Amino acid sequence: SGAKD
Amino acid sequence: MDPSLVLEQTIQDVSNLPSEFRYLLEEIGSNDLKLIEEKKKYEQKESQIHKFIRQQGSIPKHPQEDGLDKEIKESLLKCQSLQREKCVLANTALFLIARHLNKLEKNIALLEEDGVLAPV
Amino acid sequence: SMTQNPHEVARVRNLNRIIMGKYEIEPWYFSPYPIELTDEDFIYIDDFTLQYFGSKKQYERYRKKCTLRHPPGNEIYRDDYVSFFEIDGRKQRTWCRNLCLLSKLFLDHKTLYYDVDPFLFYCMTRRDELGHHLVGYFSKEKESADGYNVACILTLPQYQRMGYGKLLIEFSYELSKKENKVGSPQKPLSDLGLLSYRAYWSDTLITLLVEHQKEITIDEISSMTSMTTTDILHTAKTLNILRYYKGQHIIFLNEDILDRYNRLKAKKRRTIDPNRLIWKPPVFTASQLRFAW
Amino acid sequence: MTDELKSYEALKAELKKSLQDRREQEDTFDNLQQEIYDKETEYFSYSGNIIKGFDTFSSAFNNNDRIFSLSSATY
Amino acid sequence: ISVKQHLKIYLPNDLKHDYIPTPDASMTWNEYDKFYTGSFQETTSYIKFSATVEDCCGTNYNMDERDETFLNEQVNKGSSDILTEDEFEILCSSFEHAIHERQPFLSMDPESILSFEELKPTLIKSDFNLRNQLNHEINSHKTHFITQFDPVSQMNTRPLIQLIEKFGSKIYDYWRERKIEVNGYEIFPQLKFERPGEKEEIDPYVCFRRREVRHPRKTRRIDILNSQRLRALHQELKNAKDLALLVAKRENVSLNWINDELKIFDQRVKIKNLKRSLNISGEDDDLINHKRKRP
Repeated sequence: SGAKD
Repeated sequence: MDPSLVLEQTIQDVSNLPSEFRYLLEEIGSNDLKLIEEKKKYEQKESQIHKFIRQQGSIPKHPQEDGLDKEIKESLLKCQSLQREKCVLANTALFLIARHLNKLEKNIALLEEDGVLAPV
Repeated sequence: SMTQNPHEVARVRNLNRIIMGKYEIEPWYFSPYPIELTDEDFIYIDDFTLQYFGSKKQYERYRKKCTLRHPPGNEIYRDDYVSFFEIDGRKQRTWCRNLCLLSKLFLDHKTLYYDVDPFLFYCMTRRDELGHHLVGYFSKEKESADGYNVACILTLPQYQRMGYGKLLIEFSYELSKKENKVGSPQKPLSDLGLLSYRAYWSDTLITLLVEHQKEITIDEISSMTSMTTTDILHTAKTLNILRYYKGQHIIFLNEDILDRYNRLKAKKRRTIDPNRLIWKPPVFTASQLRFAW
Repeated sequence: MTDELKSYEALKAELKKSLQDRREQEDTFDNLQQEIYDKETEYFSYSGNIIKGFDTFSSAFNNNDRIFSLSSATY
Repeated sequence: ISVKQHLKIYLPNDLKHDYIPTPDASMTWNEYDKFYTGSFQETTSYIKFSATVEDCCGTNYNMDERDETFLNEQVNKGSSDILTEDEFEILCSSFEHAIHERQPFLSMDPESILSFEELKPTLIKSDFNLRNQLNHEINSHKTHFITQFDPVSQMNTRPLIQLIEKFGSKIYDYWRERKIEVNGYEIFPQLKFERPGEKEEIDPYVCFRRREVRHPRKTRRIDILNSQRLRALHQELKNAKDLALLVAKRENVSLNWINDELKIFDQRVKIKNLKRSLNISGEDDDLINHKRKRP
């Protein structure tokens, strides 16, 4: 989540 | 169906429209300035042909009639393209507001088909 | 539509090779493009709408009818070099999705679990006779409580090593300076982006410290550059600026550092001009900070 | 050669009709130009417009804000 | 030149100086100049834009290589009347919309897809309505209504209502077979989405999930407050559309004014050349500009 992973 | 949801949706979709009308209308005015200055460039050359006719008629030929007619036609045709561009600009401003108006009027009709929406 | 094949084979395959506009690019990571396109020789990416195509004939019919020539949004910055477009993910759902599908091909930690609604996409373009050509972008949370001024940042592979990565970073902090807020990129940075950020942090720091003359404070550095106090002290540790000599903390701008300062002043690298940034921070309500319904 | 005379009679009648259209279009143009100016005053003088913005749910109308009339160099 | 065994490396995969991988230099495309034709004039002010991609893409349907061979080697092989590629897409785009409305669950029984004769009534009932409405309000009544989001190649395309009578039965029977091959699903590759209310986690191709859900107010009372402000916004959009219409009218009559001037001038030059050939005297009042009153 948060546009990151 | 919720009027506050329709209101939020309508506001967000129309939020940039005031900024868009200015961007379009000032592109019409900048092209209307180019139009008027180009009017003087052919209305003067057309005044030379008409002044010759006002004294001698149409049967006598203007000393540079074939030379000016090529310049009048060229200056008149470029004015047409400048005017067509202003039409397209004005049509887009009309298209955007009309489409958003229809979207809102369709939602208002749906809210009125339920009990959600209060009268005028 | 809800029309999807339940017996369709789901196999992870990266794209063979994409053709975005005039350039032929090779994807590095997997992006969830349609499963039918993952087994094609070439995929065509329109460099205006970022739409994907597996059939060359469809890409022809699309190009002959597409009238869009620039990122669908307001132009908030333009100099004689590049332009910047601000695009809302909730307003331009189709376009922003295509940008994320494209970006996932080259970003390893980028994720497409959720939609593009909660993100603001700032896209840097190069104007041409054909129109504005997207060269790089950086995404930004609408109202980041964590102080993240950059979510994902990417410079397209065909425009790499041209100083575009340094412009995205510099423009990102410029938006933070206009918002009167300190910022830091989202924590999992890539190898390429980490180097570009360490370069921006060190260069803008040495330029500030030399020209300041007056005594400076850590909190004041954060005010002028909109950098977080963590990024400032980490940059001060990467350099040998901060030394504890004779029972007190001081800043040391030695000659080796001043040599890089002199090179930077004579160098003619592209910079962001704040006077050409016509942009006021977007104001969202409580209803607007939700996914569209 | 009588055909050449008939063509001269057709262009004269057509040019009289084209001159009439030019006068009508020029005549309705002046009505629209004044119509735009009057509609700006009636509508722009909740308080959301195209001049300020529609999002009011959280300075005056000068003649410099008549963006519709200022879209014509004639005005 | 010591050789403790070293290895040379050429770089299809580059390096930049942990070490950092670097994309290779991108080759250019040959047909780029063939696909990308046009010119974008830069404006003095910063670009203001909010239309969506769908507004700028034209018709939904796009011909592939298979439709190209069918259009040329079947319908336009030796026919008297040729079917334009733009017109071929208009037919299929209307077919796709009709089935999506009447048979949303075609995948349940693909063989029972509607026939052409059964679908023809629905194809007639199918923003063309808004485009023609604005064209009447401007009182243009000339060809099409042109905006910025319209290419010039769409003007030479016959209307949909006539395309059904001329080529409808031949094209639909071909389009019908395509839907059968895909068992009622989408002919061309689509993105994989999460079904509303369901949750998917394993499938890698599921994109852009939206899990937020808005619940209705626990009341049957009328929202008086948010309905009055909606009516006020509606009124301001009506006033907005009135001024935009007047501006579109003003520029349209300015187009008819110059179209007369361009025609009057072309008529005045033909008369003068005919007057000198016929030696007709006078008659120049219409050939010279007079001065009338204008505010």
